[PDB]
Amino acid sequence: MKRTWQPNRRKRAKTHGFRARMRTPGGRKVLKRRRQKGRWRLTPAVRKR
Amino acid sequence: AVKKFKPYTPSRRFMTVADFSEITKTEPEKSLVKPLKKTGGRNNQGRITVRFRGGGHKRLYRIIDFKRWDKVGIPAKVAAIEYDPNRSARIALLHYVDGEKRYIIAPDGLQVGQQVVAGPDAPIQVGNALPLRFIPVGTVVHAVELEPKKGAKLARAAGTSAQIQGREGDYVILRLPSGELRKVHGECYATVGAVGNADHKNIVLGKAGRSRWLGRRPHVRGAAMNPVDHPHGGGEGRAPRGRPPASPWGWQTKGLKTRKRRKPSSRFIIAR
RNA sequence: UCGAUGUCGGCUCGUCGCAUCCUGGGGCUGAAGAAGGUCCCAAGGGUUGGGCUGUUCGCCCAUUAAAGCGGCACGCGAGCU
RNA sequence: CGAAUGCCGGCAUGAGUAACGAUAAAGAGGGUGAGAAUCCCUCUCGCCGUAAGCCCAAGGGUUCCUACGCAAUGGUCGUCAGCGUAGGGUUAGGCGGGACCUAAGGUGAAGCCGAAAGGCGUAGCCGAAGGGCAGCCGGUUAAUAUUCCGGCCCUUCCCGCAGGUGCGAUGGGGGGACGCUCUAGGCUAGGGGGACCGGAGCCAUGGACGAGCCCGGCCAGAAGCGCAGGGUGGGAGGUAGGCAAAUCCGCCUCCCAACAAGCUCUGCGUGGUGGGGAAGCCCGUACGGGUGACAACCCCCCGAAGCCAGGGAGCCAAGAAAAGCCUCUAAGCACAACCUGCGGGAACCCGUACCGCAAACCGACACAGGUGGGCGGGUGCAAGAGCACUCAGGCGCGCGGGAGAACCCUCGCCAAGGAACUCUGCAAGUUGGCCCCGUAACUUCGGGAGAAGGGGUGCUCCCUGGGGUGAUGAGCCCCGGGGAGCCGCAGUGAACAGGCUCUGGCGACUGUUUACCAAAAACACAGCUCUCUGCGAACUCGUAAGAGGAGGUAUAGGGAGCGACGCUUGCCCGGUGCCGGAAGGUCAAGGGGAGGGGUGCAAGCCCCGAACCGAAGCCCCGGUGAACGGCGGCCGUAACUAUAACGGUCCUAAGGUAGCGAAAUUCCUUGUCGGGUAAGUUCCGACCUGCACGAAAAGCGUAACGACCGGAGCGCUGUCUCGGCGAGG
RNA sequence: CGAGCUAGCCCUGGCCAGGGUGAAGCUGGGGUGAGACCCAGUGGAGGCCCGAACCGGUGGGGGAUGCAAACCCCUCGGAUG
RNA sequence: GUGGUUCGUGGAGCCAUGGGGGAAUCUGGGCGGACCACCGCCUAAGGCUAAGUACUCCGGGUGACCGAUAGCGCACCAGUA
RNA sequence: CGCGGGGUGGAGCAGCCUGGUAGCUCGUCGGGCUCAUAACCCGAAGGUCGUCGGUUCAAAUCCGGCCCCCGCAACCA
RNA sequence: CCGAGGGUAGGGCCCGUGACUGGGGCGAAGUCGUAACAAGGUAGCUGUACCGGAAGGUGCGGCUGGA
RNA sequence: GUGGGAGAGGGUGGUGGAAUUCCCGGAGUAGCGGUGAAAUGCGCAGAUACCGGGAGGAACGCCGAUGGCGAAGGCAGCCACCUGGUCCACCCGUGACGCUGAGGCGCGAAAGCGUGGGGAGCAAACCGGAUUAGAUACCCGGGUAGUCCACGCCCUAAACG
Ligand SMILES: NC[C@@H]1O[C@H](O[C@H]2[C@@H](O)[C@H](O[C@@H]3[C@@H](O)[C@H](N)C[C@H](N)[C@H]3O[C@H]3O[C@H](CO)[C@@H](O)[C@H](O)[C@H]3N)O[C@@H]2CO)[C@H](N)[C@@H](O)[C@@H]1O
Ligand SMILES: [Mg+2]
Ligand SMILES: [Mg+2]
Ligand SMILES: [Mg+2]
Ligand SMILES: [Mg+2]
Ligand SMILES: [Mg+2]
Ligand SMILES: [Mg+2]
Ligand SMILES: [Mg+2]
Ligand SMILES: [Mg+2]
Ligand SMILES: [Mg+2]
Ligand SMILES: [Mg+2]
Ligand SMILES: [Mg+2]
Ligand SMILES: [Mg+2]
Ligand SMILES: [Mg+2]
Ligand SMILES: [Mg+2]
Ligand SMILES: [Mg+2]
Ligand SMILES: [Mg+2]
Ligand SMILES: [Mg+2]
Ligand SMILES: [Mg+2]
Ligand SMILES: [Mg+2]
Ligand SMILES: [Mg+2]
Ligand SMILES: [Mg+2]
Ligand SMILES: [Mg+2]
Ligand SMILES: [Mg+2]
Ligand SMILES: [Mg+2]
Ligand SMILES: [Mg+2]
Ligand SMILES: [Mg+2]
Ligand SMILES: [Mg+2]
Ligand SMILES: [Mg+2]
Ligand SMILES: [Mg+2]
Ligand SMILES: [Mg+2]
Ligand SMILES: [Mg+2]
Ligand SMILES: [Mg+2]
Ligand SMILES: [Mg+2]
Ligand SMILES: [Mg+2]
Ligand SMILES: [Mg+2]
Ligand SMILES: [Mg+2]
Ligand SMILES: [Mg+2]
Ligand SMILES: [Mg+2]
Ligand SMILES: [Mg+2]
Ligand SMILES: [Mg+2]
Ligand SMILES: [Mg+2]
Ligand SMILES: [Mg+2]
Ligand SMILES: [Mg+2]
Ligand SMILES: [Mg+2]
Ligand SMILES: [Mg+2]
Ligand SMILES: [Mg+2]
Ligand SMILES: [Mg+2]
Ligand SMILES: [Mg+2]
Ligand SMILES: [Mg+2]
Ligand SMILES: [Mg+2]
Ligand SMILES: [Mg+2]
Ligand SMILES: [Mg+2]
Ligand SMILES: [Mg+2]
Ligand SMILES: [Mg+2]
Ligand SMILES: [Mg+2]
Ligand SMILES: [Mg+2]
Ligand SMILES: [Mg+2]
Ligand SMILES: [Mg+2]
Ligand SMILES: [Mg+2]
Ligand SMILES: [Mg+2]
Ligand SMILES: [Mg+2]
Ligand SMILES: [Mg+2]
Ligand SMILES: [Mg+2]
Ligand SMILES: [Mg+2]
Ligand SMILES: [Mg+2]
Ligand SMILES: [Mg+2]
Ligand SMILES: [Mg+2]
Ligand SMILES: [Mg+2]
Ligand SMILES: [Mg+2]
Ligand SMILES: [Mg+2]
Ligand SMILES: [Mg+2]
Ligand SMILES: [Mg+2]
Ligand SMILES: [Mg+2]
Ligand SMILES: [Mg+2]
Ligand SMILES: [Mg+2]
Ligand SMILES: [Mg+2]
Ligand SMILES: [Mg+2]
Ligand SMILES: [Mg+2]
Ligand SMILES: [Mg+2]
Ligand SMILES: [Mg+2]
Ligand SMILES: [Mg+2]
Ligand SMILES: [Mg+2]
Ligand SMILES: [Mg+2]
Ligand SMILES: [Mg+2]
Ligand SMILES: [Mg+2]
Ligand SMILES: [Mg+2]
Ligand SMILES: [Mg+2]
Ligand SMILES: [Mg+2]
Ligand SMILES: [Mg+2]
Ligand SMILES: [Mg+2]
Ligand SMILES: [Mg+2]
Ligand SMILES: [Mg+2]
Ligand SMILES: [Mg+2]
Ligand SMILES: [Mg+2]
Ligand SMILES: [Mg+2]
Ligand SMILES: [Mg+2]
Ligand SMILES: [Mg+2]
Ligand SMILES: [Mg+2]
Ligand SMILES: [Mg+2]
Ligand SMILES: [Mg+2]
Ligand SMILES: [Mg+2]
Ligand SMILES: [Mg+2]
Ligand SMILES: [Mg+2]
Ligand SMILES: [Mg+2]
Ligand SMILES: [Mg+2]
Ligand SMILES: [Mg+2]
Ligand SMILES: [Mg+2]
Ligand SMILES: [Mg+2]
Ligand SMILES: [Mg+2]
Ligand SMILES: [Mg+2]
Ligand SMILES: [Mg+2]
Ligand SMILES: [Mg+2]
Ligand SMILES: [Mg+2]
Ligand SMILES: [Mg+2]
Ligand SMILES: [Mg+2]
Ligand SMILES: [Mg+2]
Ligand SMILES: [Mg+2]
Ligand SMILES: [Mg+2]
Ligand SMILES: [Mg+2]
Ligand SMILES: [Mg+2]
Ligand SMILES: [Mg+2]
Ligand SMILES: [Mg+2]
Ligand SMILES: [Mg+2]
Repeated sequence: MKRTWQPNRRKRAKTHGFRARMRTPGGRKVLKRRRQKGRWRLTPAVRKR
Repeated sequence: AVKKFKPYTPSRRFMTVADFSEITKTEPEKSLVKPLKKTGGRNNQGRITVRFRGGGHKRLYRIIDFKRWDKVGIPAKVAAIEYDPNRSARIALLHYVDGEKRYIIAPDGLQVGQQVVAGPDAPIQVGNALPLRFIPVGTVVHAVELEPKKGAKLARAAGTSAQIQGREGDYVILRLPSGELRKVHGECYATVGAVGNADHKNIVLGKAGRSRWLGRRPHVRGAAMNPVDHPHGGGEGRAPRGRPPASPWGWQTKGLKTRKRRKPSSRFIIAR
């Protein structure tokens, strides 16, 4: 039947986006750590135009 | 009135509709004086505070005039009488001679063509509005104010009305659609007559949908749910509550009074 | 046997015991004959179809030579329901 | 280290076993090659065809095209590929999005709130398949095109001249601007017909050189006309409203209109001109090219859910906003400006390949699943997107070959009997579409009803009645009727298409629910009742501010139960709850200090502390059962027995009324009678000894409704006696 | 950290082939002092009916190291709310 | 009414405080564990102030530290696949 | 089988738990009123306290054993 | 073609019967009470409505066949 | 026809005073209610009795009669609007147009029912207190439907002269 991953570019940047994470105190920390851990990608790689 | 139906479908037998004869060939509302976008929504910021709402026909707000000392002395002619989805009372639209249009909740009687007005002057006739003092003790009246300049608030439901009782200082005793004798200030307007369309209390919704149309989702009894989400809940084949009847949140609901005790509004009240 | 021995009844398939329901042999009979009663030998073969109940079992209906009792994890779910 | 269902790696076993992913299906000849069932080609065969065919959107991100290639990837093979290496490929003022608008909602200056983080927040801004907006048809590439080229047609800005006018704002108004259902008129897309126009060709096998077969008879097109159709009154005075001002709008009062007459505004025909243009045949493709071609390019018919659109009628549940656009005036400015006609100039950013019901997306897979929108031809079956066959177009689903055992799956048929099967007719069968006869109890007059039960259905000829489009006619296309006759076992001859009834229980009903074992008698539901709530309402969320309630106001809103409707819902306020009681009793902090203590030489300083004054709450006094709940025991008595209308007595707060009753409640129980059966632990009707019914956790009934649950009969049958044969996987 | 699954609501678009049954309301007629009412014809109502799409998921069968960590075949519920 | 100190109401001071009451300027005020006398010690309700102390992203030295299942998760283009 | 409740004049109930004392309503008997019966009035009688044991000086009363009676439990499988 | 009749299917009326139940009639001397006739010891009768073992009681309006 | 008269004939709108019950204030004590007699009940939480204020519903004293009116059921403070019957006089008009009336149709006390409203007093059922052998009655204290209005049903009677 229908599954749980229904990709959607908008929803994805809108939710796990970078400006998205900067906006909140908890998300900014999410960035810190990922930066502090090394992670090549701080946030998901949404795309297209 | 109240239209009836032959049983050509169970439900549309007991079903009963209103009679919109009193509706002056109007229907399409009046831009300008209303309508405004009406933000429908069953909960506040986030959560749902009143339960069981949502869904139900889209609606446009008819921005009515609920404080008439706006036009003291300026007479206006009642133009139409139309339907208002936001209330039980039908409403009348009227053109002042000032050239301004505005709606008023329509009183029983008021016919299209009639002239109506407000102010200390104003003749005591259906439609006219005046400060409570200047109104004849005993006359009935609707659309009362509670405090000078704050707008109408009592007897505005379909065909409801309040009767003046006496005077007493800068105050005048009323008798609200509920039976409470209240002391209102003299300077509160109150347009004379009863609200009209009193057949409203007689409409037999009819089916399940009918309720759904007016935006009210099904209502489930506490008795149906479990202990986890309401007092009356569990365990075997139904049950008799098992304790003093209570609400989802738990306070008694078969008798417990609510008005907050030490309210300042107490002293101006006298009844039930 | 609880780091698991699936459990009532039915169904399919059986197989064994004798404390034998039938058929064969036999003694006593309050056994004239026919038909019985009871007991001894005998297990080779046989031991029906329905109505009711999840039923085991039973009670009925129509029969029959008879419509036997029990065991095999109250036989048989890596065979079925 | 030998164990920890230990951790990591490696390699065994089952095992050449199960599988190789829809039963839509393959065969052959010829190529290329080191090697072909599997790659290319041709012929035959099969499958889909409201798609298994085209066109968008989302998602994917090189998968597209071409040359060179098989290690691995492909469930086998592979010369092929969505794979490997390389190169090429996506072109926009007019399509989509942005230099436009607003929706929910986000954010947020002003302001409010919160220990901090942060929460709220009218202006504004962000925010979209909603509003706004100017490109249609052909041609080209190996791969892109409403983008490039051709034909034709438009939109903005900027700068000019020509000339009209008071111009002029983020401000005023108008407009934009709206639901559901059913619909008229005229059009188009789309499709059928043709003795007519245009064509390569074809006479097969017994007949046919014939109004013969087969193939095709269009597309776009500026203004104007023409045909539809939508919008819209025009004057003049008065003015106190539209938060400044208006000449605008609004509201009065007179005039001419009431018509679409006239202005505009769309649609659709015609239109200068531009383009396309079959079959067949010739070729070399992995495909396209050439010829047919000076191609013809016409006449009827059917006809939309689409177009004229802001069309019309009806109904209640009463159906976004803002900008563009029109108008109006304000500051300013009128050598500006703005409006209209002609020019030339300027016209940016992103997306464009390919997949796209799927092998390129979501499911770890080339996965029998999931995925929004538009087009979706013909014939027949009453209709249709249904069903069978089939255009275009695309497939034969990436292991094959043989064999013809048991058994399994899916399917077909069966003597005689037919439910005997079994927990249960589970399953499967019977039935089946349209037309016409014909239908009961009961009933809320609607229904029950497709009740039940029947007859008709094909083809041929004759006669004949209506329409529709054409002119009042031929044709073409729809609906009818009568009468003769023909062939089969059989005429909705294939495919799609109810078994029926009687009777109980439960729930009134259409609905809803345990995604992934429960769809119900459960939830909901109209309706009834109780109780709260006077509005800064009650209630809910929140520390708050704040919001929902509600821009509502007792005919309203929160809460509880019951659950259509009909007839009804008895008694108990003793305990519990809730409601009402400015009296009493107790009752905390606090007031009060009689009186006592500790130190000081002392004034003083510091402690305890009795009266008494002291709230809510409890106690107490009343009420309240559609509030929490409760609603008896033992004896005796009537002139046959029998039982008990009647009596005695004990206790209670009061001692279940009606109606129902072996029940969805009955333990003893297969109660005991009656009914259906040859037989009936179920079922139906009774009785009442109700273990352990009973009146809004409603009581008893109820027409209709049900993938609910029990009982019976009819029909029919592989369920069974009791199996047998055949088919494919 | 999550409502790209699922639940509800808010904003804005879309979809529901074709057939049935035939409510009111009108129109005429009848009826009466005026009515109620009764006829036909019209009309096209409905949590109305048959039935695709679509939304489900009733019963059985298959599947159960599956095609599938919910599937497939036959059957069946609703389908203008 | 609370917090801090060893101090959990304790005979509970001292030090901070949210609430109420509310002074004085050396003959003034706090403190020395209830409180009072004496004898003593400090001088509240403004602020600044190195060094001595903690740590190891980074550089260097040393190891009765590991030697590619050890040692950082990574000796190798790893916070990667 | 298990839990706890109960046997009192003719009937139905008290009486114990803090042992010495059996009380109430009805009924029965005698007498009255009435023509007579009932009602009403006046008086009177009746209880091995379920039984066998002992506990104490003394048992309806306290304690164990049986005889019936009533109510409650008989669950997980 | 019609057609006696036979078959199948569903109605209508009538008769007979049925566990059980409703009330009725009739039957010398069974039980419970006192409703009515005297002012019947609450004047009675009545239509309706509720309640009660039973006659019956009560509410509402009425009636002279009572005062 | 003309011209006049009486009347609780009917419907609608409004309105007035008495009295009852309740609320509020004043004032005031040891009992009020009730009956054959009592109790239940109410009352020192301030009753009964008295005064002042307010709310509300229902019925209209005296006039009042053995009276009037209507077809009957039935109809009563007062005011007005709409409206029916009827009698007298004048003998002017029509000119036999008449009577009764199966069915139909309409009205129809009280109780009752549906829907919504209202609710003082009263009052089935119902609960208490007395009475009696017993009282599911008669007496007393409480009290719900109903009694009231609007609309729609119901169609009865000692609807009796
Ligand atoms: N014929 C009387 C009708 O039935 C009833 O009357 C019946 C009963 O009331 C009556 O019963 C009476 C009883 O009232 C009276 N107090 C005692 C008497 N012994 C009884 O008598 C009855 O039984 C006996 C014996 O069996 C018979 O012989 C006698 O005929 C019979 N009436 O017996 C009557 C039947 O026979 C109605 N009360 C009466 O109004 C009605 O009209
Ligand atoms: Mg608007
Ligand atoms: Mg919130
Ligand atoms: Mg938020
Ligand atoms: Mg109602
Ligand atoms: Mg509910
Ligand atoms: Mg539950
Ligand atoms: Mg709880
Ligand atoms: Mg509960
Ligand atoms: Mg239960
Ligand atoms: Mg209980
Ligand atoms: Mg075990
Ligand atoms: Mg083991
Ligand atoms: Mg032997
Ligand atoms: Mg012998
Ligand atoms: Mg055996
Ligand atoms: Mg055993
Ligand atoms: Mg057994
Ligand atoms: Mg066994
Ligand atoms: Mg098994
Ligand atoms: Mg095994
Ligand atoms: Mg070891
Ligand atoms: Mg391993
Ligand atoms: Mg093997
Ligand atoms: Mg094998
Ligand atoms: Mg194999
Ligand atoms: Mg395959
Ligand atoms: Mg085909
Ligand atoms: Mg690639
Ligand atoms: Mg390719
Ligand atoms: Mg190649
Ligand atoms: Mg391979
Ligand atoms: Mg594979
Ligand atoms: Mg090769
Ligand atoms: Mg490649
Ligand atoms: Mg730019
Ligand atoms: Mg907004
Ligand atoms: Mg914010
Ligand atoms: Mg904006
Ligand atoms: Mg847009
Ligand atoms: Mg555009
Ligand atoms: Mg392409
Ligand atoms: Mg403007
Ligand atoms: Mg505007
Ligand atoms: Mg030939
Ligand atoms: Mg053209
Ligand atoms: Mg102005
Ligand atoms: Mg060509
Ligand atoms: Mg319109
Ligand atoms: Mg704007
Ligand atoms: Mg201007
Ligand atoms: Mg492109
Ligand atoms: Mg493309
Ligand atoms: Mg699609
Ligand atoms: Mg494949
Ligand atoms: Mg797939
Ligand atoms: Mg879909
Ligand atoms: Mg089509
Ligand atoms: Mg068809
Ligand atoms: Mg199909
Ligand atoms: Mg057969
Ligand atoms: Mg046969
Ligand atoms: Mg048969
Ligand atoms: Mg059987
Ligand atoms: Mg059997
Ligand atoms: Mg059955
Ligand atoms: Mg079946
Ligand atoms: Mg049934
Ligand atoms: Mg049923
Ligand atoms: Mg149901
Ligand atoms: Mg579901
Ligand atoms: Mg489930
Ligand atoms: Mg279902
Ligand atoms: Mg299910
Ligand atoms: Mg608010
Ligand atoms: Mg609001
Ligand atoms: Mg409520
Ligand atoms: Mg319920
Ligand atoms: Mg229920
Ligand atoms: Mg009750
Ligand atoms: Mg109580
Ligand atoms: Mg009680
Ligand atoms: Mg009480
Ligand atoms: Mg209280
Ligand atoms: Mg107190
Ligand atoms: Mg019984
Ligand atoms: Mg029998
Ligand atoms: Mg029987
Ligand atoms: Mg029971
Ligand atoms: Mg029950
Ligand atoms: Mg109840
Ligand atoms: Mg129920
Ligand atoms: Mg249903
Ligand atoms: Mg049977
Ligand atoms: Mg078989
Ligand atoms: Mg085979
Ligand atoms: Mg009609
Ligand atoms: Mg219809
Ligand atoms: Mg429907
Ligand atoms: Mg359907
Ligand atoms: Mg501390
Ligand atoms: Mg101090
Ligand atoms: Mg010190
Ligand atoms: Mg010091
Ligand atoms: Mg420092
Ligand atoms: Mg390592
Ligand atoms: Mg090594
Ligand atoms: Mg590692
Ligand atoms: Mg267990
Ligand atoms: Mg009979
Ligand atoms: Mg009888
Ligand atoms: Mg009497
Ligand atoms: Mg008497
Ligand atoms: Mg009497
Ligand atoms: Mg009576
Ligand atoms: Mg009584
Ligand atoms: Mg004369
Ligand atoms: Mg007559
Ligand atoms: Mg009447
Ligand atoms: Mg009445
Ligand atoms: Mg009274
Ligand atoms: Mg007596
Ligand atoms: Mg009384
Ligand atoms: Mg009379």
